[PDB]
Amino acid sequence: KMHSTPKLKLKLTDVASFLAHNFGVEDPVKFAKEGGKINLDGHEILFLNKDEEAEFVEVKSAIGDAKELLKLLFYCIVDVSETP
Amino acid sequence: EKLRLLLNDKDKKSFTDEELNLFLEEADCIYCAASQGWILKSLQYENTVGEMYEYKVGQETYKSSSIKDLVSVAYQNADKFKDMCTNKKEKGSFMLGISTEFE
Amino acid sequence: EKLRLLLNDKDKKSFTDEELNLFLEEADCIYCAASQGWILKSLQYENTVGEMYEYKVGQETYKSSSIKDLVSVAYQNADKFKDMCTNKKEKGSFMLGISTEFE
Amino acid sequence: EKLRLLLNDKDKKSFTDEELNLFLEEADCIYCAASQGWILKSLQYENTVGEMYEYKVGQETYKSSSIKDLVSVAYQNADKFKDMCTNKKEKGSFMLGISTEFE
Amino acid sequence: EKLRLLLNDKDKKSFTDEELNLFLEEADCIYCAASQGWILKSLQYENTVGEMYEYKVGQETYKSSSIKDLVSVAYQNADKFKDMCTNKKEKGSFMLGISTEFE
Amino acid sequence: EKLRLLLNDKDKKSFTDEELNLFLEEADCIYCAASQGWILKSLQYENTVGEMYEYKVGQETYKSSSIKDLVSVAYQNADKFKDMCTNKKEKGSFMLGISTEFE
Amino acid sequence: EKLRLLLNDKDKKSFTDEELNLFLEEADCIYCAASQGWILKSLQYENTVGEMYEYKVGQETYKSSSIKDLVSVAYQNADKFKDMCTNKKEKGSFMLGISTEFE
Amino acid sequence: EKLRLLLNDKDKKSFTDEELNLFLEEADCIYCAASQGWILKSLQYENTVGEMYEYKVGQETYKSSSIKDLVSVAYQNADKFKDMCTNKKEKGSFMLGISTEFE
Amino acid sequence: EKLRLLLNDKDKKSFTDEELNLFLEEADCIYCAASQGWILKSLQYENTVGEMYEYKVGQETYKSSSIKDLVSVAYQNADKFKDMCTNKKEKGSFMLGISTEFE
Amino acid sequence: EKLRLLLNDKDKKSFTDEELNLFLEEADCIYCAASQGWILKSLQYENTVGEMYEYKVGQETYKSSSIKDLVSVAYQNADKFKDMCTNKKEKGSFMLGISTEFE
Repeated sequence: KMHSTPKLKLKLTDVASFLAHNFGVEDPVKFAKEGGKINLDGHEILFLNKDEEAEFVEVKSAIGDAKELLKLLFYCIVDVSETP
Repeated sequence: EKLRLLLNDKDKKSFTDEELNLFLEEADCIYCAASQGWILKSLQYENTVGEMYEYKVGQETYKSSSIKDLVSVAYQNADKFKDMCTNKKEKGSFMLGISTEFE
Repeated sequence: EKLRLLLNDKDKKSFTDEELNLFLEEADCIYCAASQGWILKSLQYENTVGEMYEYKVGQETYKSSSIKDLVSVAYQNADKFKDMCTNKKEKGSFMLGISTEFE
Repeated sequence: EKLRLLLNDKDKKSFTDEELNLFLEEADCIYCAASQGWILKSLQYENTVGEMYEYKVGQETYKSSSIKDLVSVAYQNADKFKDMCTNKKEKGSFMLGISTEFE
Repeated sequence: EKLRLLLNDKDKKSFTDEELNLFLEEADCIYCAASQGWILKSLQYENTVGEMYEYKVGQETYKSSSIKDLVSVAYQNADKFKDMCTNKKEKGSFMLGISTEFE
Repeated sequence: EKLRLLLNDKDKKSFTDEELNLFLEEADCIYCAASQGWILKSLQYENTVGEMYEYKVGQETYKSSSIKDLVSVAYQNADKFKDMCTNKKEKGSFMLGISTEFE
Repeated sequence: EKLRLLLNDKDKKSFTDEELNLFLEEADCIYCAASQGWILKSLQYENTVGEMYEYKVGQETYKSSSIKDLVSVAYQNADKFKDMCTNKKEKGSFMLGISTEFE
Repeated sequence: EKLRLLLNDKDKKSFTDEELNLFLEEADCIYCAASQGWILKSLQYENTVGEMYEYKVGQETYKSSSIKDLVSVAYQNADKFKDMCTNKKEKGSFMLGISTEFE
Repeated sequence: EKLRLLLNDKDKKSFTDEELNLFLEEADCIYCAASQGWILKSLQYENTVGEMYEYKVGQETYKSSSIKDLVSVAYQNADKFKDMCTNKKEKGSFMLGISTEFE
Repeated sequence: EKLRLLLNDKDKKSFTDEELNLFLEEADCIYCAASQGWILKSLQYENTVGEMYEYKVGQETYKSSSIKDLVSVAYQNADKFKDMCTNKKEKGSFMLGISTEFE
């Protein structure tokens, strides 16, 4: 839940002006305090200056190895119960 | 008054006001006209100061700034006004929605 | 008072008060106005130092820094005031929540 | 008037009107003509300053900027005019649709 | 006392005390106010020492530090005070726990 | 004694006694106080060497290092003291165990 | 005798023994104390030589080394002694066995 | 004989033989001792040349290489001796067998 | 004769002929001993030429090469002889067979 | 004749005849011997130009290029001769067959 969905990073030249122009977030600090949440339809197109960058901060696998541990513990459980 | 502010941006008593009106008309942004006027004023140093940057006569000795330095400074002023024109007219980045009709 | 503080920032008794009011009108932040006034002050060095920056008469000799040097110093003042304005209006990076409506 | 505007973009008194018309008709944009005229003006320094640029007679001393500095300044004027012409005719980037017939 | 320490940092007897109070009010960190005051004192060298950095009269010869050097040193002092302010206010890196409620 | 050691780390009788105590209070490590005091001492050179660093009267000639060189030396002293303080408080890298509770 | 060797590493009678013993106590390695003393002795060129590096009186002319050069050389000596201390205390790389208990 | 060879390497009759024996005891290799002695000898240029390196009296003029050049030469001698010692104790790369006991 | 060739590699009587035997003994390759001897000869310039590189007395004026230049040239000669020694002793690359016994 | 060709490859007869034979025997290629002889000749400038390269007596003035320039020129000659020898003995790249016995 924390990290499965990717997080979009924007290396903007001026974050405050970008927020004010795009999302109308005049006071971004208070927007953070209030817990406000930007709305995106999903279909977006990015017009950036030469120096600005945009990328997705994405994990190879948020679970890591937990499925393997779950398989091992499931084997241990069915062994302990001697359940066919 | 636009003309007075331009004369402040590009010093007075050198050009007559007709070319000032011309510069104002050729660019609505006053700083763009100021940059243009500063370049055109830089052109005039070949007459007002000339090449003879230093001379001694009798016991008099005067060392004026060379023409290259003067035109360089005028160009720098024009560049500053041009950058001002850009920044005034510049707008930050934008992320906008996109959508195509479909059935 | 804004005009007094600007006359402190932009060195005094070179511009009369009406263009100072114009500077205050052109930008809310006083430091941007100070940078603008400093550039416009730097324009003045044409008459003072471009015509003559080092002269000797008889045994009397006087040297002054060239026009390039003084305009460089004034430009440094202008850039410092501009950077001061940007740092005043700058704000740090942000991570915010995002949420789209769904059925 | 295009001739008077060009003669304002150039220092005048060294080009008769015939070559001014020649520059005007050779290049439609006036700034390209100004750059060409400035290069042609820069050519003249081989006579005035190339032959002699610093001389002293008796106690009379006279120094002028060398031919290299003056031709450099004139070339800078020419390049500024050329870049001005390019920015005049410059147009931004474009994204356009594309479509091919099919059945 | 704030004012005495500031007059020690920003060298004394160039400003009167009211603008020093304004400097302290601008930023609670004394070193930031010291940097601001050092810049605004750097602006004053054009009057106190002037651009006439060297002169000879009779058998007297005096070579003062050029205005560029003085303003550069004042800027360096202001930068040092700004860096001191940042280092005083700067905290090192951090690794913290994160947790989201679930079910 | 900390005051005596600090007045050994700087020139002994340029500063009044109370500001030495002030610097000792501001930073616990003596070398940080020495760096601060050295910067503050470096500020003095505008008064003496700034307004005059090289003069000749009659056959008497005297030359002294410019303000830039002296303030550079003082800044070098300040930076050396600061680095000395850092190396005093610096500690090497570490590898430590990690353990989380589990059932 | 450690004090005698330190008074050879750092030249005599710029300090008194009451601080040479202090420097010996500051660091067990004599070369580190020598570097510290060399920096502290470099501080003393403000008085022993002063900024007045060259002067002419009558037919006498003397050109002493500038204070910047002397402090630079003293810093270089201090750096050499510090590097000597490190190399004395430095040990080469190591590959060692590692083992964890297990059943 | 070690002492005579060192007195050949480190230039003669500036250090009494006691500290020569001290340096011989300090470092096993004579060239390391020579580098040490050269670094210590370079300190005398402070007194010898730092306070005066170029003087003219009447028509008599005498110039000597500045303290920086002489200390640079002495440091170069020290570094050459140190590198000579390292090359003496240097040994080439090696490939050796490896074997671990096994049942 | 080895000694004669070495005394050709270094101009005669900067060394007594006895220690040439030592230099030959410490390195069989004559050029290595030549490089060592050239460094040792470079050390001698502080006595033979001293620091006083230029002086004027009466109408006499003499400008000898500075000691830094002479020691630099001697070091360059020593480096050339060392490189000659290496190239004489150096051998090119090799590809050789390798084989391990096996049953 | 090899001796005459070597006395042409080197500036004639600063040496005596026996060392020419010595160099001819030391290296079979004449150009390598010429490079060696040129370095050995370059050693000679110690006395000729190192001791006094520029002197003035009365109105008589005489300047000669410093020892560094002449030893540099001689080194350039030596390097050119060495490169000539290498280019003589150099041979191009090769592709050759390879074959191993097998049954």
